Amino acid sequence: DVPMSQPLKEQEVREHQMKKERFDRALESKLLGKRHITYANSDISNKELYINEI
Amino acid sequence: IEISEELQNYTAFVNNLVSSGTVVSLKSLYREIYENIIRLRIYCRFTEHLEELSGDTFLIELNIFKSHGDLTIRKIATNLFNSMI
Amino acid sequence: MEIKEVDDRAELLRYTNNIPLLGKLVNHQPLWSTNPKLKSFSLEKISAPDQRRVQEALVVKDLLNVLIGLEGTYIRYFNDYEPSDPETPIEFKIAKKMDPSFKTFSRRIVRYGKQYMILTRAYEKWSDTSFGMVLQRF
Amino acid sequence: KSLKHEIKELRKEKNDTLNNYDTLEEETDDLKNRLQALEK
Repeated sequence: DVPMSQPLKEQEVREHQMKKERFDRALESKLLGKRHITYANSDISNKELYINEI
Repeated sequence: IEISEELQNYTAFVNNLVSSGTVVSLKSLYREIYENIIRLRIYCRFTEHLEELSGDTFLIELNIFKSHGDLTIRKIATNLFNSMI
Repeated sequence: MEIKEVDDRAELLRYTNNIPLLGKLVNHQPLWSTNPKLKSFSLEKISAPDQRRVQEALVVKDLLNVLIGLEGTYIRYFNDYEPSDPETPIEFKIAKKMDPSFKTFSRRIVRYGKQYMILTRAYEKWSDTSFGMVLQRF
Repeated sequence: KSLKHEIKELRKEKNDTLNNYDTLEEETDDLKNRLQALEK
């Protein structure tokens, strides 16, 4: 019948957890992050089957 | 010595086929020596640079080939690696 | 069928640097289009309903040879087939003077022959080390 | 790159020659059939 508010204990718990998470994310970013992204620059070859020209 | 053992096994197998009198068409013969052609291909591609390599380099290459998915290539590499080791 | 004179030397391949580990090391036999070893006995001469089984037997022989990738007398590789190049396309062309029922059945069996060629070429290629042990076991 | 170019040109000439061969053989056979009728 009315637009009541969200829970209160849950709301404040979420606020505290968000503060902690923001702190941890800033700390990770300052440490160049623990996860990044890559592309492979080199491939294997075998001396039994070696190549130099076509 | 492993190469020679393989060659002797192949000769024995080919002679058993021929004198067995159970090959009656070239298609049947080619069917019988399919895996032996594969084995000779392996034994002839592994030892192309035999005069240009050292035993430990062979050991490294055979360690790389012992993880091959093809059970035949892995068998052959395991035998060669075991002798050299 | 009368013999033609061509040079057929079965030798190993000279350069094996771009050949997979299980790739074929011999060279390819002479193709019918360039080096036919027989004068093709035209099938129109056994199209009579009495000599129908003779043409049937010749087509069955060509089919048993195609089923392992070997072109027959009346079923041959098409023009763009280059046996040296391993990435070549694979199709068979069927003698146009063949009995139409035999042409239909022969196209059906040529499907399997081409599949055999492509699958043999496929495992030869995938026997390399750069493909991973899953593709190598496949 | 130059070797790959020459390969492509030679492959094309081969395919055209083979297609021409078949066209020519068909003409040749029609002539043979006409001749067999005439010599008979």
